[PDB]
Amino acid sequence: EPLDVVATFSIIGDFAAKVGGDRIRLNVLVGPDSDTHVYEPRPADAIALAGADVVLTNGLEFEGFLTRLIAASGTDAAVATLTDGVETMEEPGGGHYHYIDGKAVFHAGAHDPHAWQAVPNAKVYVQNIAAAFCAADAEGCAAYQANAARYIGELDALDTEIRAAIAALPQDRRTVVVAHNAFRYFEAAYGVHFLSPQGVSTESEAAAADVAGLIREIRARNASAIFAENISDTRLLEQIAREAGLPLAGTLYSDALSGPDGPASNYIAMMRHNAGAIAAALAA
Ligand SMILES: [Zn+2]
Repeated sequence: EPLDVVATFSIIGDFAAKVGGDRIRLNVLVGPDSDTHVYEPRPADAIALAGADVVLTNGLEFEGFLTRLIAASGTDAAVATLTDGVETMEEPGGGHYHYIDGKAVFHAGAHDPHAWQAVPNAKVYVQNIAAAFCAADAEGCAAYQANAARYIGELDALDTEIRAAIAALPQDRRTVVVAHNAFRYFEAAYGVHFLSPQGVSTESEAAAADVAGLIREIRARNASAIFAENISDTRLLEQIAREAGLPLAGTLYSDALSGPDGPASNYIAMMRHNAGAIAAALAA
């Protein structure tokens, strides 16, 4: 019978649907245009995990509710951390932390969790999906591994596509500003710097003491355009676009897919909506 699979949010939900095919029954907890940083599960989510065979998660404390939800669900499921094997980036500030015991240990934690904004990282996510499906359903492993290997092929072409478009840009204009500091893996991969009022997580609200400072950094970096994000309320970025004298060029997709009929209804559509929107604005 089909593998009962729950993914914590929409993007890895797309990775799951792509590897699992018709062999799985997906149930995503955090939906399109929704924010996992501040998500807080409904009793249905405990029921889903208790009824699940595999739980797919991002790890690095993206899902702050995860450990409490597993406990309330009493689930027996294999929990996959799709970050395993990704070469992960430190949070900014401060920056972030070590602390020696007998020796020096990378502290708590932070690790920037947005590893998916770099397509080579998304391949590791997909690797880790199939391994988690092979583990719970030996009979389908050859199918899982063949879907993942095919999708990883399309991911590789997406990467070539993205780097090629950013390389064609004048290097003097590589700075944009978004809602929260969610695109640092995009920068490490492809070379667009990102400014934002909010930090790595959206839990803390953006204060007025950030705007004058951010406006100054936007000028010193000659940032080219301001984007809203699909998971945040756009009003503060319109204000910043005004005071900075910069166009509000559109909406980027950070931590969630769009709905269907939307422009980022799957990951590969998502990365190309962003790369093209970023590309067009910097060329202007
Ligand atoms: Zn985020």
